[PDB]
Amino acid sequence: MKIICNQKILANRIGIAQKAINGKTTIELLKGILISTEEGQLKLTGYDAEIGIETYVQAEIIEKGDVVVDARLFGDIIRKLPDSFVEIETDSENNIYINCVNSRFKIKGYAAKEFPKLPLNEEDLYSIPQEILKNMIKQTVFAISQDQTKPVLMGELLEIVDRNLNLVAIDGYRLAVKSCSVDSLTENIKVIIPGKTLIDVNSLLSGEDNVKVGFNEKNAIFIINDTKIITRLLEGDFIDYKKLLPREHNSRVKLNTKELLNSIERASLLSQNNLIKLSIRDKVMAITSNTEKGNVYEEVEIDLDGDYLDIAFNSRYFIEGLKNIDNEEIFIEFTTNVNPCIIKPTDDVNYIYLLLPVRI
Amino acid sequence: MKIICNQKILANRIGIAQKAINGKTTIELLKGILISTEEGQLKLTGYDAEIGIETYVQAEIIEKGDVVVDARLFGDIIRKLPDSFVEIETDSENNIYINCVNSRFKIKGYAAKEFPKLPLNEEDLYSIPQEILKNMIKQTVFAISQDQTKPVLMGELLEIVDRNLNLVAIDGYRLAVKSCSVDSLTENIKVIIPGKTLIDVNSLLSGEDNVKVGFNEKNAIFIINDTKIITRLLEGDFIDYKKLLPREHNSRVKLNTKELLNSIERASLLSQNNLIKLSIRDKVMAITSNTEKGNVYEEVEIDLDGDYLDIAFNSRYFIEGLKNIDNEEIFIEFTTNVNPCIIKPTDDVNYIYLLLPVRI
Repeated sequence: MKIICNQKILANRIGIAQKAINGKTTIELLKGILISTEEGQLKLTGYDAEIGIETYVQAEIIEKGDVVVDARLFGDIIRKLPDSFVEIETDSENNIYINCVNSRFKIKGYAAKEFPKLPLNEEDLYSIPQEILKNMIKQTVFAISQDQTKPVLMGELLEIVDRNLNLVAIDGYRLAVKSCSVDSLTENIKVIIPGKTLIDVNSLLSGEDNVKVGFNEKNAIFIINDTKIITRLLEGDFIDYKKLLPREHNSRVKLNTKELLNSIERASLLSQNNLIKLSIRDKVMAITSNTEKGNVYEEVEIDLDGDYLDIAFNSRYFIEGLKNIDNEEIFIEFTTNVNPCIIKPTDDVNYIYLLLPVRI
Repeated sequence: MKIICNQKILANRIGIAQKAINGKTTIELLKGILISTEEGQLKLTGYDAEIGIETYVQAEIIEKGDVVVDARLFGDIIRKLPDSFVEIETDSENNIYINCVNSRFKIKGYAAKEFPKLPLNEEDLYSIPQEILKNMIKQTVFAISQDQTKPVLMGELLEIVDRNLNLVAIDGYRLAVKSCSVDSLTENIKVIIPGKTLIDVNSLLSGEDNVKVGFNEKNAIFIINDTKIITRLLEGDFIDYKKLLPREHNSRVKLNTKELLNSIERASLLSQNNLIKLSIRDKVMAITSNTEKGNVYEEVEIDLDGDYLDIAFNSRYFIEGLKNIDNEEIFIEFTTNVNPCIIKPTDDVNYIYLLLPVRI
């Protein structure tokens, strides 16, 4: 193998392939990135049982071939080289020579022979705006279970129903749902993707252009410019989340998102399970906590329709919600002090954050 | 106690007092900051056996008094309050009430009675430019011992001899010395200050104005605007470091500081005890490493006077040195492959970084 590429591009694409490398893998080779020549183009593959990534690096191909390199060492070298041309060559022992301005490295390489093939379509690929998918993941993924006895709830439900795309995260205490109507999504689909993997996907989305998405029985595939991400789907049944959305509310407040966040943050300084209390009255909502460490009384201006209410919540769950809402104002809907609240941005019909109270 | 001050100022000064709080202290009270009223001014004290800090917060004093508050809780509250007026009050149980816009906290306080008094002078105080002391600490402190069997070498030697101030760090492998002639320093002094503490001091120096410095048998004192830092001195004899400076050199190179740093950094990617080799020839210095992980050959342009040389060094010690030299170019002086090198910036007669080679 013998190729020449730009340093900045190679470093950038190594970072992308690295996302699929599992440092705790049991298969030695899978700590490596597969480099392989194609046509005016190098391909980099990172592979794990849960996630495969292929990415392209424009290159002059002097001599075709492939080799596997330790993904961490490869990245550490390329990252420190100056912004110039990088020459990469292999010998018949699979040594890798990397040359760039006044640097010459020779490191160990490994035969490509046993490197997994990546599982597909392009006709069965659908176009979604990056910004949308980005925001969908961002506004939900923090809400997945961390309970490893519930692997399914460590996934998010991605569902297309009648040209609506929905991404759903639930953990037994809160539920986050973000929707968009996308026209290209003419087929109904329901799958569960590990949230960990959706975080990786989100990191590769820029916010311009589209990501092309496809699904089979075993995998979801995301195409972002020249990058292909393949994510193993979770098998099983998702919680029937639609049944948890209240049909009615007895109270509805409107308030400034950041104002509430700041107040909960302050109130939570004392309660650090993390309890805070909301006292909904006309014109003001009080946020309080009382520990033996002290008490906090915070006030936030509200507009109220409906009943006065006192209700307790986990501050972390509340904070994690409000942190991820850039909207200036939110509505929050309530019924009784044992039922969830529902947060809805005033200027976004497409997002729900539902949260169970603490019965105390 | 009852006072009103600005939030941003109080937060800033809490950060300063916090530097003296030892979270692993065995004395419960010393996790607290002493708040105490003076005159148009609150004082905040943080205290540890090794270091005491007093700092001033402009304030309206409605009612005089003092109280001790948990330093971490106090900081966490003040930091999250809006940029407005903060009212702080105590009751006879030493509860602390903190009020600010729409926030009301009540937290535990503690009686000032048993809070240590801080050990002094002002006539015996000397003026040094902040920038100078800052650079002195920055360019040496990284070189102290980390060997806790050698507490003295975990200190730096501060010495005034004939209006020259010197700060010296040594660990048995390298020696860093930074000097300045300061005229106000009319008296000869030799003391050892823990480097950990000098790091704290450096963090409080801005780079404008002077820091006023004073010494007795037990303490050094630093006055930075309205902040007083008292640092317990280390007892014992410092290494006689002047005897380690070679009287002669057989080789002298001139080179670009960052160029060398980048090359050592690259070379060290393979050797990660951390060995690299320097091959001094005319016009070029080669930097190499060879492990079973691979080899690196780096080239750096030099001007050489004197002998050709091959010599091995610990890359970390070399890197730590070069990282802390902003000067565009350095000289490095050498004798044999078993003797130290000496790094001297081309445009700074006042700094030495000396480093022993590895005998291999």
